[PDB]
Amino acid sequence: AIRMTQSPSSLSASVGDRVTITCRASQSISSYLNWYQQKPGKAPKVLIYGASSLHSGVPSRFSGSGSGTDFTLTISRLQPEDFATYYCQQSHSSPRSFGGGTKVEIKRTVAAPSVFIFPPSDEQLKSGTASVVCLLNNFYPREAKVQWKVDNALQSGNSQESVTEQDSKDSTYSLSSTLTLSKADYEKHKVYACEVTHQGLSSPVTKSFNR
Amino acid sequence: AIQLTQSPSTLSASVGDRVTITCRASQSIDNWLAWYQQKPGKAPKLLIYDGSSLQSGVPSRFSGSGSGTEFTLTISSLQPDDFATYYCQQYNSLFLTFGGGTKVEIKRTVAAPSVFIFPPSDEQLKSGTASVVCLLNNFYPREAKVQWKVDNALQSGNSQESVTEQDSKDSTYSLSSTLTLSKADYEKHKVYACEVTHQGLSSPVTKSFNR
Amino acid sequence: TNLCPFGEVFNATRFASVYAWNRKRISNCVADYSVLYNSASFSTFKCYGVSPTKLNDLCFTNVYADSFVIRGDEVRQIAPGQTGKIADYNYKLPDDFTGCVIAWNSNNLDSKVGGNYNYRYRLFRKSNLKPFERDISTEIYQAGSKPCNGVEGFNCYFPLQSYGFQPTNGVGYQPYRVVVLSFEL
Amino acid sequence: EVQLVQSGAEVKEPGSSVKVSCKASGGSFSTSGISWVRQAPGQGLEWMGVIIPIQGTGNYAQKFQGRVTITADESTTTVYMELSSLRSDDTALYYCARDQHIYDSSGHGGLWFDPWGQGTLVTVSSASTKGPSVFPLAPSSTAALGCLVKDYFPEPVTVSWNSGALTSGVHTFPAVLQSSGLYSLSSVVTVPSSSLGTQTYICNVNHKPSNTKVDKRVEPK
Amino acid sequence: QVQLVESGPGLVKPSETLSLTCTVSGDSVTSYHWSWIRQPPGKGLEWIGYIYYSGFTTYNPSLKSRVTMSLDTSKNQFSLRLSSVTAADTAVYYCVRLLSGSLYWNHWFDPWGQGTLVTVSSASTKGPSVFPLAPSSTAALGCLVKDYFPEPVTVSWNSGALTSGVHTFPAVLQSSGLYSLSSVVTVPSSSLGTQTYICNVNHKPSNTKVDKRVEPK
Amino acid sequence: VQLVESGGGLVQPGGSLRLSCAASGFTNDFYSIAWFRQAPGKEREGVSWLSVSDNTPTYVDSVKDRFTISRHNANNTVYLQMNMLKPEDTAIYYCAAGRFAGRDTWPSSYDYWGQGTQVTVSS
Ligand SMILES: *[C@@H]1O[C@H](CO[C@@H]2O[C@@H](C)[C@@H](O)[C@@H](O)[C@@H]2O)[C@@H](O[C@@H]2O[C@H](CO)[C@@H](O[C@@H]3O[C@H](CO)[C@@H](O)[C@H](O)[C@@H]3O)[C@H](O)[C@H]2NC(C)=O)[C@H](O)[C@H]1NC(C)=O
Repeated sequence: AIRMTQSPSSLSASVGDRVTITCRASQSISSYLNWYQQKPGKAPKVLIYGASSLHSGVPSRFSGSGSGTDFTLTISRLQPEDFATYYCQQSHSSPRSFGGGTKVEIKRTVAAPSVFIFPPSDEQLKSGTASVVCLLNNFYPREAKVQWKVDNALQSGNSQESVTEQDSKDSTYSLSSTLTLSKADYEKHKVYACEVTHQGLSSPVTKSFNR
Repeated sequence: AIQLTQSPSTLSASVGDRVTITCRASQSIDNWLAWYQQKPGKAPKLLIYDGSSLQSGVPSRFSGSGSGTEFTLTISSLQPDDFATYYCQQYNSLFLTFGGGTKVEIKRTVAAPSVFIFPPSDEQLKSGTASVVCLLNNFYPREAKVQWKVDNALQSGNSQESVTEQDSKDSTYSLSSTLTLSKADYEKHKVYACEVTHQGLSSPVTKSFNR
Repeated sequence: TNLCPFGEVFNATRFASVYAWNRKRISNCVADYSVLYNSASFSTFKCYGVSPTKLNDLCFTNVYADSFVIRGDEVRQIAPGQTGKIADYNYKLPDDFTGCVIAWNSNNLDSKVGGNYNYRYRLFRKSNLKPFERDISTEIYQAGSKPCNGVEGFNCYFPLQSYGFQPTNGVGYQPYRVVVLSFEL
Repeated sequence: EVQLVQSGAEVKEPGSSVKVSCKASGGSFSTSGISWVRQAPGQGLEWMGVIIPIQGTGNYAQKFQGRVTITADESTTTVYMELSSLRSDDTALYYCARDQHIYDSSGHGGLWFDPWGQGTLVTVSSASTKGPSVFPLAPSSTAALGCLVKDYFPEPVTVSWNSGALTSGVHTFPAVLQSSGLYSLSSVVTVPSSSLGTQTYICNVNHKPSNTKVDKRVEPK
Repeated sequence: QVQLVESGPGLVKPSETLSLTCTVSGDSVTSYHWSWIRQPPGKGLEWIGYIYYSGFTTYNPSLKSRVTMSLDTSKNQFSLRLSSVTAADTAVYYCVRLLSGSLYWNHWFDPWGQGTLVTVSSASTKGPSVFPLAPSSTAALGCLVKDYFPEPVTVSWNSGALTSGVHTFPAVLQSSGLYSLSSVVTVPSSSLGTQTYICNVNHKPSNTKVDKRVEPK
Repeated sequence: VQLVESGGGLVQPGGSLRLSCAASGFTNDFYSIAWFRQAPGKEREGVSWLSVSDNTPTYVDSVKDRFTISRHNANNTVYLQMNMLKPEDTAIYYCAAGRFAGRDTWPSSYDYWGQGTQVTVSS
């Protein structure tokens, strides 16, 4: 019944910088804290156990400290292979509760997205379904807002978003939004628009087409 | 240090018969004894350990019974898969020793061999060597005696024998004996004879030729 | 008449771990203990209460042979009035002991190249063992105040610890097979 | 150190049960706890339960009690977790990990999971294998084009462009779980718009579970 | 289930080291005791030695000064090394698991490996000379395969069209270190002047293929 | 319980020596006497054992015929007669005791230790 709270959930840092992650417990857990590192598609790996010990093979740049209810994982010099998700776990008693996990991402300059839209193909229309795709490419930071409008009417509950990870070349994100409508509903409307809001964009950008 | 002698060395019995193999030790070995089944050209297979325990997967017709210095292996209903060689191993010392080995065989009616002889070819005589071949075909049982005579003089130490297994069709044996002499020795003699003795033969059979 | 099955005890292939030491009652048989004492395989042979050579003379109701494996350094603990992990939490001999303690090195049998983890010893217990008491429970040991809900954690330790036996260990860390004859009359 | 190997992926239906194996390479079996940790997609880790094989039974968190059973096969050095009464919220990777618990003399030092299994992706759904319908995201008024891979199951779908000759500017978004229970993803690539009428762009859609391979030539309408 | 596979050179010059390695699949090499059993061709089984999982070995007294066994836990395999081999050390070497009985010296062997063959000779590859065993006064005829190394030699008649009555004896080891065998077949004597009998001798190690037409002299 | 050890010295190889160990504070004969020699850089290693209650000597293989141990009941003193000494025998000799009838190669099994004596075998 002991919970762990991490902070922040997602920080941006460049190579060689200093990274500080805090993990706080609801009640005292002595020194039974661990830190795990997980990279995408792989199992988590231990970094700190006992709140202050380094696992064998861990680079010395990682350092942990604290006891009781306040703990801290510190990375002295960030490395290109140190961008991952870090979880703090308390081993004090069941359930060994993992923290929310903090994702360390490659800090970089602000970049604006490029916007694209795609009308559904005639082949799909023959099947009786219409899907409208809105594309956001190469933007940073990750926080972005997408709004769908059909005949200038705002849509809700009929669209989904999907975002890629940081690009290996320029550390940007790409996002795609899909609007799904039946052919009858699709033929009952003419104008479909997608609105994009991002920090790197001075004004919202809209792409639209006519059926 | 501990010798194991199996008796009889060779045993012939037809399918469905009761087969008894005796392993005898020079010193008391308690119940510490194992039996292995060796089919020709394959690895031995454990059958019985600790005197009477039966290995998992072994058919129940195999039975072990004995203690002290005498042991027996009994096959209740001999089957085609039970024609092989059986070794007894003792493990009552730090020097594990096997037995001589008992070979069991498909018993059948007595059959007489056919005898053939071959003079050396002219091609080989050009090379300076002469080989004389004596052939024994399709006889049973295996026990047979072959003697070589050159100019009616008994030969010793200049001939070799080779015997095939029981034939898959008539369960008989085939044997070949080869006499090797140099061309100078070959041309110093005229008559070469091969004598065959077998149980199925009433009288020894001799084949000969002249150079 | 019947010969005491001492071969099955001293020469057995497998010896129990010390925490679950195996006791084999022996009775209704005649054995020669003098040849046991004069054997050369027994590095340690202590008899308390009764001299080794007088064993074959006196008659006893029952004889128990407790066998187990411990480290070399822990052999001194198998004796009356001793203290340590083994003499407290695994195997305890009574103060008025009447019997013999036999031990010999078994490094060749009980070691593994990568470490032999089949031999374990109890590491914690809520109280010291009474003499000749076996405890095979694997309940999590609570060393603090909070209840351990069957889960290892802070102040919650698993009582059983396994010897790491390797052929390269020093003499004090090599396995020793111990047989403790206890004569009861 | 010790090596842990798990079973393969599973696909199940609500109300069924799934058994996941975890074979330990060996080294301290029967006295080392084998903990089971699950991770929902895009969520945090979560500890399910632990077993110490010599205990025989298994202890679980106060969230999986009554529907998780952990057992150990000492002979095979394998640990089995059986999660019964599966639901939609049990779609996750299930790791098996080994406990260490170094404690000095007062409480200093704790447990950690040093070796982990590769993970056993367990998916709960209500749909069988289905071929993907590939529709062209034809470029129209750099140029962006792609192929919408819609209504397939289960994951994954691999997309390449011009038989792998085109890799730069290619983005394959993660699959999303539609309300119908089928997965859907898009893959797009940015190419110079000046060469649309001369270059051929064909997306190589490969859905191995349904053995569907569609080479759709993406051309302007 | 434990499975054992032998590996090592099949040809060893005299007064050299016979190095064999048994690869264990299905379990760790340190979970069981292992042993080596050899069998000279056409003779009884013989025990070489066994090694416990602690690395402590017991050796056959007759071979105690030439036998060395060890464990390679990294590759999950154990090895045997026999030095100063002679013509009496050619045999089939089996690597087996050593089951343990009631007392600590009680051992029996199961499961066995397939078994490798090791030959101690002093001659390189040599092609066989094919001499016809021409039919002369059922009819028996054949071809003599003499002075070849190493085994085996495969013989077929009329490109395999003749299989009935064919007897290919196991090869014999001559004092010169070369092998020799004879292959014979019984055919009706009435058709010697009309049927063609050609022995297809194939010695793959020397790449020797001889088609010798067996005809009466 | 007090042990007094004496008789050591310097001797040439192949010589003989006699060590004396007297046990005072023993109420009865139910005890054992052992001898341990500590080579420089080596732990103590037992070489001889005598169960007083049985008068049953025991020796390690290395000195099986070169050493002889006996007890004289008049003075309650145990004598270790060392013969055919070798340079391998140069070590400090201790005599121990224990309230048990038997032998043990672990020095920690013995509770009472006399002060050691030095024996050097060299030419
Ligand atoms: C535990 O086992 C040992 C060893 O057993 C011996 O070696 C094994 C490899 C097998 O071959 C066993 O069959 C074999 O007995 C036993 O120690 C042995 O005891 C016997 C007597 O029972 C000793 O034989 C003596 O040999 C001397 C000559 O050296 C004769 O004068 C004697 O009359 C007698 O025959 C044997 O030497 C001894 N082995 C060793 C290495 O000391 C041991 O007895 C057994 N445990 C128990 C409780 O019986």
